[PDB]
Amino acid sequence: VTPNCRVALRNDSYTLHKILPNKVDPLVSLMMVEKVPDSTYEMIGGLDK
Amino acid sequence: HTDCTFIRVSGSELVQKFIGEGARMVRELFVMAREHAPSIIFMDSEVQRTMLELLNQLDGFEATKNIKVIMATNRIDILDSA
Amino acid sequence: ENSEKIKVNKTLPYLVSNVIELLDVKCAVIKTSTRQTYFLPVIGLVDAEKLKPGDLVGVNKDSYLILETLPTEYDSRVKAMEVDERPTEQYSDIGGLDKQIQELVEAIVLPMNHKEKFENLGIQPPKGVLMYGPPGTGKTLLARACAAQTKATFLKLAGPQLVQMFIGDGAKLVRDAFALAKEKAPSIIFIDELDAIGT
Amino acid sequence: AADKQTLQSEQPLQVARCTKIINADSEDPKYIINVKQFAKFVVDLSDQVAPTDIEEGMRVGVDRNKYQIHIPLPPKIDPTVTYSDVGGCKEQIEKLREVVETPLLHPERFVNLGIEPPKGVLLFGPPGTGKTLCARAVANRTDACFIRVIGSELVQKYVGEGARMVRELFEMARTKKACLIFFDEIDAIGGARFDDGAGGDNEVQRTMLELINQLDGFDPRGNIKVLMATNRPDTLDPALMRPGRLDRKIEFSLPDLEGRTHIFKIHARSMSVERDIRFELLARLCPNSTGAEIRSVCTEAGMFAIRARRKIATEKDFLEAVNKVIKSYAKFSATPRYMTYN
Amino acid sequence: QIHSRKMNVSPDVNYEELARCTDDFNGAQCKAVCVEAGMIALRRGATELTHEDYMEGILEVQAKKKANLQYYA
Amino acid sequence: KQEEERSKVDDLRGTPMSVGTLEEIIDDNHAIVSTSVGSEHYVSILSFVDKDLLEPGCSVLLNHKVHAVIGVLMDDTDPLVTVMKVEKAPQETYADIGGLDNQIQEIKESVELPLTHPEYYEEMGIKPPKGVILYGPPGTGKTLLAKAVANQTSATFLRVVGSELIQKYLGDGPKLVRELFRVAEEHAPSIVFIDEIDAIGTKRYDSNSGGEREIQRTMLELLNQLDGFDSRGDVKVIMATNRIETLDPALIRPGRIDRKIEFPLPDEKTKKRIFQIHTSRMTLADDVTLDDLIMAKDDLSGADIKAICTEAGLMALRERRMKVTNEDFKKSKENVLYKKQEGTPEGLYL
Ligand SMILES: Nc1ncnc2c1ncn2[C@@H]1O[C@H](COP(=O)(O)OP(=O)(O)OP(=O)(O)O)[C@@H](O)[C@H]1O
Ligand SMILES: Nc1ncnc2c1ncn2[C@@H]1O[C@H](COP(=O)(O)OP(=O)(O)OP(=O)(O)O)[C@@H](O)[C@H]1O
Repeated sequence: VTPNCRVALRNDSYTLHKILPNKVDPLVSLMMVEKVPDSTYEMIGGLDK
Repeated sequence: HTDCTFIRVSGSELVQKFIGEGARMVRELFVMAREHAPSIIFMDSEVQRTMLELLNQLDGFEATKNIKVIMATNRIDILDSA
Repeated sequence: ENSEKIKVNKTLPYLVSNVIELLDVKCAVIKTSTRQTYFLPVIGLVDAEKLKPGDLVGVNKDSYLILETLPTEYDSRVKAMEVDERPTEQYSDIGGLDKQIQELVEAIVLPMNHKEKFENLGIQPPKGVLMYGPPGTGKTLLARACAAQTKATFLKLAGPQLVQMFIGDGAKLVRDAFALAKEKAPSIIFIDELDAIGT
Repeated sequence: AADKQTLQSEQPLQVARCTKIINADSEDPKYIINVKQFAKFVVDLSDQVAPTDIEEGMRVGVDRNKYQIHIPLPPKIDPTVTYSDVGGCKEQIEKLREVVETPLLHPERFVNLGIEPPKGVLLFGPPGTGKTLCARAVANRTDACFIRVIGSELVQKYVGEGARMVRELFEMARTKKACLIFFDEIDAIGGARFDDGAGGDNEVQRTMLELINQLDGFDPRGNIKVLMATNRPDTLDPALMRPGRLDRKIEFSLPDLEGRTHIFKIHARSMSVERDIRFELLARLCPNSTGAEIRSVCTEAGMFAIRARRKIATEKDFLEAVNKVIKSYAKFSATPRYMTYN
Repeated sequence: QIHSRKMNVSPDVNYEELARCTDDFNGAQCKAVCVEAGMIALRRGATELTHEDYMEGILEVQAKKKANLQYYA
Repeated sequence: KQEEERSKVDDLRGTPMSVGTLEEIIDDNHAIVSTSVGSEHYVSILSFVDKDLLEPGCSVLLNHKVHAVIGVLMDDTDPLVTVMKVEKAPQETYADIGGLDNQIQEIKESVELPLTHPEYYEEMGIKPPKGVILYGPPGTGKTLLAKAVANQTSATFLRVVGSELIQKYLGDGPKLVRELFRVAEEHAPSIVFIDEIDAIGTKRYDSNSGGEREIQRTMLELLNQLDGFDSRGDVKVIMATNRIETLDPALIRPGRIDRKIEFPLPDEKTKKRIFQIHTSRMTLADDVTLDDLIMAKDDLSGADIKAICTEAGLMALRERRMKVTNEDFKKSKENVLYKKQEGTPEGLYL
């Protein structure tokens, strides 16, 4: 039992049955809201300091 | 080209919804940035609140060291100066 | 039939709900007191003329049939706004406004008694009277005086009784207050501090 | 296992959901009940109950299968509740002495002169001032009873539960004699019938009407005295500005110079000081202040009595206490530094 | 007098003295002066209402009180 | 044996057990039990756990099916109990004397000494300070002093952010005020610290009901629970802001909050220790003088000292130089301080 980790609970007698390795918050909706890949340095030109 | 270490969540998009609505202590983002310790956070009354929880973490209480939190705006910087 | 229909009312307490609207494509939309909607194309044990949209009705938990009309539509605050005590005030208390007593009675009391006094002549009755002056000159005296002295159901109304923080229409307390008063008080309505809302 | 065996016999015995009564029908029991949250209901009784005591504003036992009425009980019961400085602000305890003291003592001033007993006072004034002092200073002389009610305690999400506490209070005040229930924050309790066809904040409203009913009219006060604390007589009720209810309206803002010397005596004797010092100079130094602020002055002279090892507080400890609190603590620490006057 | 109908009123009361020396009163203030005659008559514990207590109500704490006689001399 | 009767009590317990709030003791061991939704049969109690541990209206362990009272409750833990209850005395009593040195004594003899030695009040009849506000320019040391008294503690220290109490559910804020002061009560004489409550005044939020009448109720519960009744005794509470204007004066009034402590920006005598100790762990060409940096900037924070004293090492170590020339302090202080209002636009001051 890890504190504040989530589990797989049966609906049978609410038998505490399995434990689910998970992340909790909207992590998917905005956790990975990056701009992934793009390009290289060549199209910058001037703000080099 | 840092291969893991830049997760631009862009931090201001639905600003009255991505910030505080559902993510009160927006630290859900900070749990992202810790549990994806190669990351870089970017952003563009709630803003004052979440500002203060930024300052609750990033004032010397920090796991993967600095991440890289960045905000950008323009033309006058008269956001709340705390 | 009616043994099992008494049984349907008897099954559980037969969940009093709300009618949302009524169509005639005879047909009615139920909102439960669980705030759940159930259309029926068949009403059942009442008539559509007997009901109207916006009513507390008894509905079966199982068949979802409109079973009975509740005799509990009592309307909070209004039915409490009806002054049932009727304190006494004879016209001996009104000193100095006796001409206003006379034009008051000719304006108001006689349309309650004799419209034949108006419509054998054949024009109209009067429509609304404004009382004003300094606020110690006495505006309650016509309310309690016409309450006790003129034998009709005295209804009162105040100014800030039309302002609730929660909004959405000004047509429920007003329209069910006068539509309330169309039957059990259709002669006397006292609006007070109308200048508090007449802005 | 002190009683485990009978518990295995109580398992065939389980009945009676909570089920607060709404109202009744006519000629018949035919009662009407909401449970808590689900719905509203036109119920019938199990036959082995008393059909008399299923009256409205009550919760009965109610079956799960048939929802039939089992026995009720009143919900809220037994656990509810847990002055030498009589004389602060001066003329306040004289009017309080009139309106409180004279019906408790003499129906000779009232009936022989032909009036009603004045039964309530609308107290109005800034906080931190002594509404607590005056109202609890009444409790020296009734007998020894005082009940203290904040109005904001009644902010609940259950219909008429504040009004149910009006029932509880007006059925505890009549049990004991010469009792004192205190009212406070009476703006959230309501005097003005705010209402528009939407139906929101109305437990305030129906609780306020129950307050009208059980307060004055419908079995008059007697040996129960209740004052109302406010900053404003504005948002009040003309049904409670009905002048047989609350007609005195005792006023108080500040002590003059010498009430402050009296509070200097109060918070002076209550701590370790030196009895060779004066206080009229300090009452000159206090133009506008509360006695709580006077206590802050006395504790601040206590702080200088901590810094130096002092238990007999000199005049100068109070001098630096006032020059602290009123001058070096007004905004920053510099209201003066210009002569121009002297 | 309507306010002093049910109250015990001594016959040493001239209502025209009272309401004549009133200036600019509404019946809110007729009632205020009459009930304040009940209360000022109620202070010392008189057996009935007294005309002095009516006259005291006539000047219920000088309306707005104050009374600084600075500059008026 | 006791394992058998204990297993019998365990078999009185039906494995799906619920958690529900009492309303009132019905004295004859059958009770009536609210859930969160309140379906309240005339249930009984498992008569081996003590019924007389609990006041009426306290949560218990119940059943789903018969709803019978099974056991005793333990606590209430939220995401805040982890944060309110500070686990360790974290760090940093002080890394550098010479920060303030003025209100250090004031927080010491005002907070620490009445707490640590509460015997002086016997000698004098003084009440302890209950509420002290620590406020001023941002990043002065106030949060750092909270971590100072957190480390240099003697009590169960409590760390609260003022914006933790903001929810969309009704009553949830005041509920966490009740759990909050329950935490503040039941450990020992604890040091509660609450920060950034100047951001609770002109503030409206997303996860929220009607704004002006939500946090008025929660802050109202703070006004009632904080310094109303429930006998303070020895419960230290320290709050902190940066501004003052949104403060409702109903808590600012005495009784509730006693001391209001400002913070200035430091003078040059205290600057030298912060400049020096921020440079105490770096290789530096000591021929340069810090006194230009100590004199020049008039309204620095310590983060300006920190930022310059790191930035000059960014300029020397920018070119792999272990020691720092004075011109790297020039580019350092000109890199940290920006928009120096001296001339250009108006510069009327010349
Ligand atoms: N006129 C006064 N005479 C004596 N002591 C006073 C006076 N005014 C204030 N005090 C002191 O200041 C304190 C003010 O707190 P108190 O107990 O009256 O609660 P309170 O806030 O004044 O009540 P309220 O705010 O509902 O008027 C008193 O307890 C007393 O120590
Ligand atoms: N020895 C010192 N002397 C004077 N000032 C110091 C010293 N050490 C640090 N400081 C200042 O005190 C502050 C300590 O951190 P602080 O908690 O004030 O930052 P913060 O979290 O931004 O504060 P706030 O949130 O209240 O603005 C630093 O910003 C620094 O400028």
